Amino acid sequence: GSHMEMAGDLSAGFFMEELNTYRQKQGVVLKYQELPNSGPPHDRRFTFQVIIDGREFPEGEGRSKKEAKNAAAKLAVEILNKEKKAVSPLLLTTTNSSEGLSMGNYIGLINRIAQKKRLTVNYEQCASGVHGPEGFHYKCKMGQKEYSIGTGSTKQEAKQLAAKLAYLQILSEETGSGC
Repeated sequence: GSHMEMAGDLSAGFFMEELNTYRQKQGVVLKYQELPNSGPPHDRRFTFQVIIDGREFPEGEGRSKKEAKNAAAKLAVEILNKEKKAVSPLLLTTTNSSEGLSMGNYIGLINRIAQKKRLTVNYEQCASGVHGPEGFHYKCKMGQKEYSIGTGSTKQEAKQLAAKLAYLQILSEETGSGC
């Protein structure tokens, strides 16, 4: 950790004025402590201590000189430097995140279960516009042996229900083991 041999401030700071910089970007607080000469092995080195916010307890040594204040302030920067590694699992467990609502389409997922459990997926339709107030009759087949024929009030109400009819049918289709 030794390096500078010309540091030692006497007006303002130095690596501290730098440390004091990012600490303001995180909204933390610089709290310096001091426990000089404590090494039992007659090693009267300088063991300083310094926190960043109010929950950590980092520290370092540099002997009796700037190396102490610099080591304490220097190693503090090495803190944010690190912590950049991921430590949480994969996805989070929040009950919100993006909007759920699952898929909103339907004619699309029907073609999905088709190639999934290999089946047929097509849609035909015969609008019943005889007098007018009559309605719209649609016809569609899905599965491998079922004709999802469906009728709707509007050409659009039909299509969506067209899938729903067969789609909700594959769910009810308990046949698919080999008979």
